[PDB]
This record gives sequence, C-alpha cells and structure tokens, in this order.
Amino acid sequence: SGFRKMAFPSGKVEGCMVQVTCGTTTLNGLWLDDVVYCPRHVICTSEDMLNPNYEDLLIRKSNHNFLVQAGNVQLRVIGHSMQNCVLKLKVDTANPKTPKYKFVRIQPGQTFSVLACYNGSPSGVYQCAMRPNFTIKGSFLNGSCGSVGFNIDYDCVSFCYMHHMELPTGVHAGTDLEGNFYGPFVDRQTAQAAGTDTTITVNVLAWLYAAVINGDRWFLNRFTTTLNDFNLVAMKYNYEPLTQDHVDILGPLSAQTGIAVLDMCASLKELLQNGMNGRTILGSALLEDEFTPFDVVRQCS
Amino acid sequence: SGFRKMAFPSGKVEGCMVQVTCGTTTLNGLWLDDVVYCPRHVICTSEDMLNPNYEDLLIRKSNHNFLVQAGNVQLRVIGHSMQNCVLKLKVDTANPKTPKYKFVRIQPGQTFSVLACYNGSPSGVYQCAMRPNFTIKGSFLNGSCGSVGFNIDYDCVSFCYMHHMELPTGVHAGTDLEGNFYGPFVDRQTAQAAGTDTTITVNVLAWLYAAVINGDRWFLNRFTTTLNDFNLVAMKYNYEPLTQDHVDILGPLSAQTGIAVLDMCASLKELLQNGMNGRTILGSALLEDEFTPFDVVRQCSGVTF
Ligand SMILES: *[C@H](O)[C@H](CC(C)C)NC(=O)[C@H](CC(C)C)NC(=O)[C@H](CC(C)C)NC(=O)OCc1ccccc1
Ligand SMILES: *[C@H](O)[C@H](CC(C)C)NC(=O)[C@H](CC(C)C)NC(=O)[C@H](CC(C)C)NC(=O)OCc1ccccc1
Ligand SMILES: [Cl-]
Ligand code: NA
Repeated sequence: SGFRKMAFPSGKVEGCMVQVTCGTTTLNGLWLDDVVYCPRHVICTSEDMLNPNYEDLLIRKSNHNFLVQAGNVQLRVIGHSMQNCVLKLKVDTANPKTPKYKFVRIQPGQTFSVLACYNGSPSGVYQCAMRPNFTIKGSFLNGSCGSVGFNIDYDCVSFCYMHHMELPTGVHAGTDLEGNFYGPFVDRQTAQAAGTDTTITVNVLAWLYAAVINGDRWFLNRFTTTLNDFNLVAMKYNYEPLTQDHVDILGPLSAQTGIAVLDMCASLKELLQNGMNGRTILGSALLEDEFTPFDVVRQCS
Repeated sequence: SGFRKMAFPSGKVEGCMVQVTCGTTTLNGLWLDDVVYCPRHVICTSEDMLNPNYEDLLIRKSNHNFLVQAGNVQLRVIGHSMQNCVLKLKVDTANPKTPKYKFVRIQPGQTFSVLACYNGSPSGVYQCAMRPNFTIKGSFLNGSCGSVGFNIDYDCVSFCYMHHMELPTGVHAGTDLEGNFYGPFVDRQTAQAAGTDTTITVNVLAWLYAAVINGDRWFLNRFTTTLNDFNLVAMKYNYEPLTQDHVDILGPLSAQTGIAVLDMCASLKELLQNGMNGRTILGSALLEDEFTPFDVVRQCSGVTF
C-alpha cells in the first residue's frame, strides 16, 4: 500500500551524462554509443542570443572547439551535425555504459523521470508531466540544460525530453531527442510565454482510482453523469476535455475497483464544486494530475 | 527555479540489489563486499509466522538453502549469521560494484531516498522522511522487503533503512542495516499499530524558506515570536518542539532571505492559527514537512554526486 510520486531508478541514465563546453558555455550532454546529444545553443555567444543563425555558427566550429568530458576523461570530437535544435557530436569512443534505449516523442499528460544534472554530474531525480501547454514544472538551475527526461518500462530507456530553457513563470521548455521543441517555443531569447495551463483530467481520475485502491472512498457519491455534461462542468474549472479515448483508457482501473468511469467523473464534479472540507486524498489537499493511468497500474499492481 | 520532491541518483545502490530466496519466500538483499544483507523473516514459513523463535529457526537452515541471484547469476552462499533482525549471508564473491558506503542510523525528521525493488530488480525511487512515530509513508507491494533507504554525502552512500513490514494504516516499518527496528515494532505478524504522528516543524520552516527563495512570499508578515511562545503553539497543533539547535541549523536560510527563524515562526504560527485562506505554497495546500534544511540548500544550490 501507499502512493508516492515515484521516479524510475536513474543509474542507466547516470552512466550516459557528460559535460559539453563550447566557448564559455557549459551544459550537459547525453552520450549514447559514439554520439553525444546536447542543446545546440551551447554554440551561442552572448551577442547572438536573440536571433542566432545556428547553421552559420556551427560551420565555423572546429571539432577541437567542443570540449566533452566524461567523468575524468576527455572525449575526442571527430564530427558533428545539427538535427533541429539538438547537436550531435560524434566522438571517437563508444560509451561502454550505453543501455538499451529508444527515443520517443510524448503527448501532453504523459509523465517521465528527470535526472537533473550540472557539469555532467547528477544532482537528483524527480517525476514530471508534459503539461497541456507543452511546458514542464521542473527544478532546474543555471547549467541544467541538456538534462534529460526518460521512462524505463521493462528494461529499455525511452528518452523523451531534453531541457533547453526556462520561461517567465518559472516553468520549463525543451525538445525531444530528435531536437523538436514541445510546444511553440524556439531556442532564442526573444519574448515567449506559456499558454494558460489546464489540469490533466484523465490523470486526476486515475489518481482518484488509486485512492480507492488504497482504501479511501469518502469522495464517492450516488450520482453519475454523461460525458458531455462532465466536460461542460470541467471546462469551467480549466480542466482539459475528457475524450472517449480517455474513458477507454480508464477501463481497467474501473474494472478493478467496480466504479464506472462516468461515476468517478461525478465524484470529481463534486470535488470541484465542494473542495475537500479539511480532508485529504492520498496525502494531498489538492487534486493531483501528474499520475497517468499507466503509472497507477504500475505502482498499485 | 522550481522546487520538487527530489531523490538522490540511485545508480550506486542499483548495483547492489540481489534476489534472495529461502523456501517459498523471495525478497531483496543488499550485496556489499562479500555479504548479502536481508530481512531475517525471509526464513519464516507460511505455517509459522506469528511467534517465531528466530534463534532456533536459523540453525536448521544451512547454506544452499539460501538462493541468491544477482541478475541472472547465482551467488554461492558460504556462511550465514543473524544480527538483530537482519540476516548476513556470506557469499564467495565480493560485489565488484560495491560503492564507498557506511551504515548509519537516522533520527526522526531526517529524509532519505528509497529504492523500491522486487525480485532483486529496482523498480522505482522516491524520497521519504522518518516520521516522529518512526514509520515511513512509503509505497511498497508484496515482495518489496529488503528494499533500502539511503543518502549520499559527497561520494559516500549512507545506508539507513531496510524495509520489513506494513502496518494497518498503510504506513511502513523497517530497520537500520544493523537490524535494529526504527520504532517500537517487532518482526512478526502480531497486533501492532503506528502511534499518533506529529508534524516535523524544522522541516516545515525549511520548506517555507524554499518557497521564499522561489518567490512565494504572501505568508510573510511583520511579526516575530520567541522559541518559548512558538513551542506552546507547536504543542497545541501536534507539531514537534523547535529546539535552539534547529534554529541554528536554519541559520543559513535565515541570512539568505532576511527572515529570521522566529520571524518565520510567526508566519508558521499564523498559518497554524488561521490557515492558508485559500492560497497555496510551492504548489501545495498543506504544510510540507518532508524537506530537511539540508535538502532545501542542496536542491536550491545544485549540489551533485
Ligand atoms: C541552459 O542550462 C539554460 C537553463 C535555464 C533553466 C537557466 N537555458 C538558457 O540559458 C536558455 C538559452 C536560450 C538560448 C534557449 N535561455 C533561457 O532559458 C532564458 C532564461 C535564462 C536567461 C534564465 N529564457 C528565455 O530567454 O525565454 C524567452 C523569453 C525572453 C524574454 C522574455 C520572456 C521570455
Ligand atoms: C516483505 O516483502 C513484506 C512487505 C509488505 C509491504 C508486503 N513484509 C511482510 O510480508 C511482513 C512479514 C512480517 C514477518 C514482518 N508482514 C507484514 O508486513 C504484514 C502485512 C502483509 C501480510 C501485507 N503486516 C504485519 O505483520 O503487521 C502487523 C499486524 C498484523 C496483524 C494484525 C495487526 C498488525
Ligand atoms: Cl505519450
Ligand atoms: Na514575521
């Protein structure tokens, strides 16, 4: 029993983290096989942070301009290429610690673990979710760029996020490992702002099911709702629409608890209307939306 | 910016986890040098778990009764002994992945990372605190026994917890790596309960400092209090007493933010007596007490391991 925000063990990723320095900028890179992936803005200077021409900056670089350090070992760069907003540095040695891995681009509402790193060394590991507005709510300081997000279902590391930037509300933006930003952001210091964020409804429902699995029922009620009436109410609290895909996805947790999905929607409706009246659910006084249905099944079963 | 419940990187510990099987019970062990440590109740039967005489149950056991698997490799047990509630299985091979480590016993209010494991395979990592009632609010399923808690201090892993059991409220109990239970618990399936818990005051104060450092300031006020006055409020609201040593420990955060501890205590006093008036702090509608002062300084300064 118990329910915690649980990250994947980070050791398979720790063994991939390196430090990349170009000029006076240092950040982190991800060393897989004979390639180091990092944010391409490591090649910016303080003059071209607003409108960098990355193609023009990179053609001027020599391999020896990139200083890549893996623990105490300098790696030798022997070539390079840019893919969207990620730089791929070819090195003369393959990482002997390369795990089984893949690259996946995730959808809003998905969760992943972040291994926050500075100067190529790990600081800690935590769980995040891709918000509906394509930001994440991380914990990142100066130097954290190139830190990655990942899942490790089974024995394979799925890399889904590389950190690039912080926006004015203190939230974070980045790319997949093919260098495509999540959301409309660009790796330029021109004014940008995250959209109004919303709550990941399907994830809240999953967590309410987790609460029932863990022995709590105080928030249930005798009512039900149609899907459309649920979405008309949830709208008014800045909740994301619940789709029929989401209802299907909750089917297994529904079967395990005996609570029909639309009956759980009626419970959520009442919680939005009433609040918790001094009670908690799974140790929280707010409705939690950074556990997916898959996460709940992973941790409870 | 940002502030998250953050665990230590777990790689040094992942290389130490093994599977231990005795009879029909399988749980986890910790392989360090040429010893595997695991809960002694691995030796208990389905027919005999209510009032075990562990002394007597182990002499019947011999070495090849314990099946130890590191990944897909069997380790040969060559000796066995008991220390308090932990079994020590001597194996024929030293763990080549043994990190720099030590065994430590922590105090209530201290936090640590838990590497939850099943069948010798790490499955997840999360941050916990030793509650004042000596339980932890973990997440553990059948087969999780022998999962370990730890901190990292520079390059050294400090192991502080091994998981043994679940209490009726859904909270968890275990031992240090010398086999001493935390709390007034015993390793048998007799009636036991967690005591009434309290809130870890010095940790709440640390988390309020983290909030200020991240720009959440609405709860600050002009007032100050004294240690004596605040501790009466703390007692009243089932908060742990605040000692002068706690005040000194928070000193750094006090200097950095310009809010003296007794200044911040007057904020916490007001949040206890009046509540949050609908607002949140660092994304929480409750007062969070599982960040230590060290945890806050570490995360807010980017310390690495
Ligand atoms: C890499 O380690 C670092 C991580 C941050 C968490 C500090 N990223 C950057 O420095 C990044 C480089 C640019 C070229 C992508 N810049 C930012 O993240 C920057 C904030 C820094 C200076 C603290 N954000 C930014 O420029 O956002 C756009 C913007 C500009 C002006 C007004 C609003 C928004
Ligand atoms: C080890 O994998 C496992 C971890 C649990 C989280 C499943 N530990 C046990 O099975 C443990 C062994 C005993 C000898 C300490 N037993 C328990 O933890 C047990 C709950 C299990 C069956 C889920 N709880 C227990 O013994 O609590 C005391 C108790 C018993 C009966 C009535 C009141 C209190
Ligand atoms: Cl996805
Ligand atoms: Na004050």
